[PDB]
Amino acid sequence: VTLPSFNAHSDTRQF
Amino acid sequence: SSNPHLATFAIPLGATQVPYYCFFKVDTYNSTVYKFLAVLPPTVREIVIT
Amino acid sequence: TKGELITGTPKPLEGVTDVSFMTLDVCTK
Ligand SMILES: *[C@@H]1O[C@H](CO[C@@H]2O[C@@H](C)[C@@H](O)[C@@H](O)[C@@H]2O)[C@@H](O)[C@H](O)[C@H]1NC(C)=O
Ligand SMILES: *[C@@H]1O[C@H](CO)[C@@H](O)[C@H](O)[C@H]1NC(C)=O
Repeated sequence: VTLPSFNAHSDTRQF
Repeated sequence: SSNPHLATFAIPLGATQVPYYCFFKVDTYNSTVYKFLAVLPPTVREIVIT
Repeated sequence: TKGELITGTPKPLEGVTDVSFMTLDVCTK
């Protein structure tokens, strides 16, 4: 349980 | 939604339904991105900035 | 370089957050 970071879309998780 | 870069974030909803992802669009003419602030809690009573 | 830090995706994935899990009322790690 942890509210994680941004989905980080575009270090961006998504790109 | 959570990707303003791809999804229009013009709010289609109100009346407190579903928590809202809240970001900060960056105001600088290079990489205007949306820094993820938080998932809006259903209730906010105190906010503070410094 | 391979890793889970970044993922070149055809489409970004708005909502990637929480992704948490738990077992209430259960002896659990
Ligand atoms: C956010 O709220 C939306 C509610 O607005 C309604 O749906 C959109 C698509 C427009 O057609 C608008 O005119 C409607 O009144 C939901 O539709 C949407 O699914 C919600 N998004 C999430 C991620 O829950
Ligand atoms: C944005 O950042 C880049 C990074 O090098 C810089 O070249 C550019 O001048 C910056 N522009 C603004 C408006 O901050």
